[PDB]
Amino acid sequence: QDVVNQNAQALNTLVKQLSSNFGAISSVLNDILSRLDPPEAEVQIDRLIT
Amino acid sequence: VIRGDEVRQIAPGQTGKIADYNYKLPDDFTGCVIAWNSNNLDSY
Repeated sequence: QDVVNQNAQALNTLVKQLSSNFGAISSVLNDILSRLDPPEAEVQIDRLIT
Repeated sequence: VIRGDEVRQIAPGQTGKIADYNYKLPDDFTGCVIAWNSNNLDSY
């Protein structure tokens, strides 16, 4: 039970990590990639990628 | 030859009619831009 639960919890937090904004303008990629100029878009994308 | 207010528009990623319609600089490294005044050249 510990193996199954702990593996599932690790995967769950991995998926949950996509919600966090990581100090960028926003989390969902398409919104920033639409509502920002390509210059600033590259910077925000770089932040999210790292 | 360009307007005096278009110097801010010749750059990687500048929003405006002049660059986005006539000459848009590629958003990459650019050797560089040189300019000066032509008050005795043309000033049509």
